[PDB]
Amino acid sequence: GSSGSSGEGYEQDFAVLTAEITSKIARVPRLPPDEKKQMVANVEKQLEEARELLEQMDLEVREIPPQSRGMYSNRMRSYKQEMGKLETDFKRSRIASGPSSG
Repeated sequence: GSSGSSGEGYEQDFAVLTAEITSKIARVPRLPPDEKKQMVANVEKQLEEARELLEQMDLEVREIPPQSRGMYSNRMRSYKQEMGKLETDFKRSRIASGPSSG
């Protein structure tokens, strides 16, 4: 026998997600109608998947002490900002019907 798994962390994951997402979001307007359709959906998942994070992270940072909360807070604000934006830039990318200059 030889199996197991134990890895903690949220920001990291999320960060990766948001990133991987943002990128894909920037690719949405640069993807075909064959990969876009799915992509526009693939982001919908990675998004919601990160949505819960902000919830868990916030639902956690709460219990966190004022001696550790450090950074987490300054970040919490950042994430949210981005996250919410991701929900926008995402739709502002799938609304691209080609090159769409401007």
